[PDB]
Amino acid sequence: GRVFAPYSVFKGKAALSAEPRLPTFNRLDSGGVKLNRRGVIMLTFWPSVGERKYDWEKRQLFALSATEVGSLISMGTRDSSEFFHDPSMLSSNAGQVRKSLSIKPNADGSGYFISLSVVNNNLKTNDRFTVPVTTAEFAVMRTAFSFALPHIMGWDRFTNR
Amino acid sequence: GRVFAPYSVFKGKAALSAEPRLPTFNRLDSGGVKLNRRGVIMLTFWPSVGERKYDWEKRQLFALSATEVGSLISMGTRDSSEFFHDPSMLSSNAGQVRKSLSIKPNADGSGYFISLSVVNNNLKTNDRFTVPVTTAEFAVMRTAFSFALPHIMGWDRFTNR
Amino acid sequence: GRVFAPYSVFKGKAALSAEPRLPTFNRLDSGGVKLNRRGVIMLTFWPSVGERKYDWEKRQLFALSATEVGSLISMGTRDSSEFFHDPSMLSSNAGQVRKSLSIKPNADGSGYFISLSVVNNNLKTNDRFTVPVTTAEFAVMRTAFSFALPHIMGWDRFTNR
Amino acid sequence: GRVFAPYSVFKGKAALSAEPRLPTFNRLDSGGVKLNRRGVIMLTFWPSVGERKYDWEKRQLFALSATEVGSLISMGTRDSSEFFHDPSMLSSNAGQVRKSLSIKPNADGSGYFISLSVVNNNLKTNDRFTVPVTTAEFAVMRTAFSFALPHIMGWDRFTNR
Amino acid sequence: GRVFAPYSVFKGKAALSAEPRLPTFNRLDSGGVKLNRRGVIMLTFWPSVGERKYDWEKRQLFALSATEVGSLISMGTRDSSEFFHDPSMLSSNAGQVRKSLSIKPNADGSGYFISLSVVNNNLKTNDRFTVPVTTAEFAVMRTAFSFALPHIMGWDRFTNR
Amino acid sequence: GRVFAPYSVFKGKAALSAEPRLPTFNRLDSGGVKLNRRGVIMLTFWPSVGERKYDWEKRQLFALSATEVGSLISMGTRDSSEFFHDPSMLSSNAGQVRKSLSIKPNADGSGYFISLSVVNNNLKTNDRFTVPVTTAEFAVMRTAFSFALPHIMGWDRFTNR
Amino acid sequence: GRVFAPYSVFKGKAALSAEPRLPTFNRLDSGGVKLNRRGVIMLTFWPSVGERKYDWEKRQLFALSATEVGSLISMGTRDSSEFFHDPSMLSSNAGQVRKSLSIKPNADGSGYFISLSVVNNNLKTNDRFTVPVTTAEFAVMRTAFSFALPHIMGWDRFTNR
DNA sequence: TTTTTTTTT
DNA sequence: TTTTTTTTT
DNA sequence: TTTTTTTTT
DNA sequence: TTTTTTTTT
DNA sequence: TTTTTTTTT
DNA sequence: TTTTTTTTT
DNA sequence: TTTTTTTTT
DNA sequence: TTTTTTTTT
DNA sequence: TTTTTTTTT
Repeated sequence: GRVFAPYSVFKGKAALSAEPRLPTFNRLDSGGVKLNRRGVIMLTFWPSVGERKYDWEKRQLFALSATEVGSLISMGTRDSSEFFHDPSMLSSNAGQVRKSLSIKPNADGSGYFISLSVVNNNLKTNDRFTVPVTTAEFAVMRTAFSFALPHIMGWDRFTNR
Repeated sequence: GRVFAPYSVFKGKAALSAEPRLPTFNRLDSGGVKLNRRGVIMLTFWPSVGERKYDWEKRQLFALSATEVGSLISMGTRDSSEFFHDPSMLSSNAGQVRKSLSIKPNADGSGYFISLSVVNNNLKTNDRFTVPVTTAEFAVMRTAFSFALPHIMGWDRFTNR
Repeated sequence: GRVFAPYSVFKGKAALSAEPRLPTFNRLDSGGVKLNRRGVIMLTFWPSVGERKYDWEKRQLFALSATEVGSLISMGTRDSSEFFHDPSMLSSNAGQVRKSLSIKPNADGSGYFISLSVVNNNLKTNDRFTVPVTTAEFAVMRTAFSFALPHIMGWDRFTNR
Repeated sequence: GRVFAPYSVFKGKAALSAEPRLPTFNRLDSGGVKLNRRGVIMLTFWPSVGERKYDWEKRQLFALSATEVGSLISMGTRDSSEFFHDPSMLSSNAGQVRKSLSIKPNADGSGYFISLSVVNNNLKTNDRFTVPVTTAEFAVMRTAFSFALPHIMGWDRFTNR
Repeated sequence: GRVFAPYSVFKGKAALSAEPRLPTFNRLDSGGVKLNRRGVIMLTFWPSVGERKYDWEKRQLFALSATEVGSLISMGTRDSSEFFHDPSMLSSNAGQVRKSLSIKPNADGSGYFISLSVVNNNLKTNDRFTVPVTTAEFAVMRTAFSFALPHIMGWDRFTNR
Repeated sequence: GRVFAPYSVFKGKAALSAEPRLPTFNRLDSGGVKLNRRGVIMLTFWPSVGERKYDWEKRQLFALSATEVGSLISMGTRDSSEFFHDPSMLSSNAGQVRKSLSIKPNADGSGYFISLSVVNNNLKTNDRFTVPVTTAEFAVMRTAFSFALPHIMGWDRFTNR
Repeated sequence: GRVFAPYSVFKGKAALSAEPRLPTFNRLDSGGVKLNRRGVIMLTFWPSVGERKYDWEKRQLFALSATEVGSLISMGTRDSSEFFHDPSMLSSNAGQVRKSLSIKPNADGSGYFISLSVVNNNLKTNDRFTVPVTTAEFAVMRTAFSFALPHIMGWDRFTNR
């Protein structure tokens, strides 16, 4: 059964949520099990409409791979990273939509800015949601993501009894 | 005529406002003018009741003297100060109410916490309002307070024509 | 009466101008005066068409709040800031136009780049004007903005006689 | 006769190519020769469609001037530069298309990211090709560009016999 | 009309007061105005007789020139200055009275000592009043003196409307 | 009416004086006011003829723009600047007279040398007046110039009531 | 045949151009070739008359020897050089005209100022053209001059086939 | 007497 | 509502 | 003999 | 127009 | 007993 | 809705 | 396809 | 044209 | 009571 227990941060202009998507497995004829579709850590961004209210209709998604998760948890206070995703990569609609996720430290050292940029060349849209994340909040993510990393890789299937 | 143009900061648990109170002068018989009651920079604190709404009924006040203003504008990024006021000093009700205003830097260096503590021994109350103030916001105060300092001292009366 | 005395910087690809917009006050029935609409420091950008000539028709505006002004005047040589504005915030047309103003130091240390980016999702436009600002020019702004800060806050109404 | 000997770098999401465009000269009536159209170092970017295959149809160009070449070859390991070009500068169609070329070091120090951004306000397109360039690859460019610089300036015409 | 709004510091053995003396102007026949007698910042010292009471009869004065004011406001935490005045300079009674004003930091760094020495060779007197001035108090002076400097120079007459 | 309240420094070989020239405004038909001719800070130099007497007949002038003023007030102890002016710039007599104003620190750190050089190719003259300026004196200028900067820009017209 | 492919920099008050002058050779009777008149790198300066227009009539020239070229290309970011030339050296008109070429870094480190001073004691003229040169522009010169150095020395005649 | 010029209301 | 008080004109 | 391959003219 | 000059083949 | 609240499935 | 793909059992 | 333009021979 | 909003007199 | 003085309009 589905599970919905997102870690969410709500700020001035936008909201950020993160939750794991487990890998899917295929039961081999040989009897064993073979990992099929890889797990990710899914990030959802959406804007604040009005006052302390948020427009879930206008959300944008970004799926962190295991490797991108490893990059986030291994970041220093002063480090920054940027990932670039094509939702329709290798499909017919490649090149049309372009997503970039950036994690930059703020000048104070009091945390990071996490922003998703989405440029759609089909719909002629250019969205950008930015969310400030404290040292404490990013500590929660690093710890939660670290906990989740072995699961999205499916290594939690390697358990004694 | 009265003027109400406060600089205010609204945060999670409380609001902070600041505005100058000009000095009062007494017109000498000799003809000149003599400064009477000294100006201050008045600070008002009040708590947030409910969500992004604030209880003006529960406000507490603290009046910065010229000297206390000079201490605020001359503070370094890393410095902190604390002032201790008795509203009814030298009156019959002295010792009953005790106010302390503290300005402490936050660990990040991203600003300060400005808190007013009010201990009333008559009403058996103990209030405390704390407000986080960014580097930018405190820059506004230092600049606005510096502008205001000569006025609360009444030195703006020393003007050529 | 209206006053037009902008401080302007004209460079290769664009022009930058800055001038204060005073606060508006409402005359209370009580007799006093209450600050209504807040002052800003208005920034105007516009591109250079042809040679040393500029297209005023294509100007874009950005209004610095008191707090954003405090952030500009308190910047170090090596510091950078970025502000993000929605012209139609909280109105029906929110989310449609998105403005970002960035102040970044140049590598030499000889000043800053001040750029306004405007992304309009209604008109499908994406404008960007950048202006190089020397140490001397930014010194003029910091001094002029500092002078103006108490006025846009309306604290120049707190004057003895 | 035309010569096609580009130095090219092929990476995950895009390809980068560079080659010199010689200056054109006009034979004076006086007898001598006068440099007419200036040489450049032409950069071509294009995206990877499918797997290790690239869509030459979707290429974007950027022409480095002598001065921009001088800026590239004089860059330190830790330095970064950004150039901003209007293809139709001073023509009727100015302002419509806007190209920015950035060279930023990567965090490791193992090279640079070289990206071309193209914003077209006529066709409502927003393209961005980024290519990672190792220390060795950028060494090739600096050396090749340095070799080429005197030629695109036409100084290779000043030769004894 | 005369204005009396001194900034005063009261300490153990003596009191210190400071206030601006505006410049006097002469109305030219040509129509304009010509600055006549220069402004100063007047310092008054007087001793404490008895307990927390001060002998205004025994006061001594020292008039800071614009230049001496500039020296005070530009002092570092660790700096010290000394000024030497002859009240009857260039008059018949020159050499008779000799005043020296010293500003020395205290060992702690918690401020300065400001002392006036007056040696009168006519009356055979040798007075010395010293006043401890905190960092906050000297911050008030620097800010108040800086505000006043343009006025004692008469530059506040150069105003648009 | 005209105002003459210069800040002047008199030294061994020459005298230096500085005073603001306000901007001139044009009353729009629209009703408002438009800044016309820009303000400056005017510097006058003249030589000492005889002993402690100065030849006002031989004075030379130099007009600091707002930007040049910003450069002076933002100078470090160790910094130096040089400005180059053509009095008859863009007029028929351009190129004939050439003025250079230099501010260099002296070796001791006890101030600056401020010199005006005037080379006139019409009259075949080459004048040079140098004036030593202490830390205190230059503090007066920085403070006075900073006070004056908003006025020569005409920003003192942006005042609430 | 003559070749005209100068590298030129156009700035506010003056223009700077540089191009190589090859050495002249004398064909020995012995059969070989003997270098006669030495090559230089010729610098031309000329002033800007009007707006972004330059007075080629008023140009002044300065010829860099091989050794002076070696000094320019071996300069550090922080270094400065000055060369002093007599156009009519050893001729009858020696001493009459005096040219000095200076290369000084600007305070920011963003490049250099390159100025030619020409003092003519026959015509009683004193010219001075200064041109700001960025790091990139001076990189072009160093690279172009380095390329040209062997040619002005005539070492490009030592070639295998 | 003064380095100018670029965009409005 | 506000920490006061000390010295004149 | 040589590490190849990816995009044109 | 250009700082020259010093030693050969 | 516990600081809440903001967006779905 | 989600950047894919490469090697088995 | 390419950011231009300013001064000669 | 301009990022708003929160508390009085 | 106050350190002055030097150059105009």
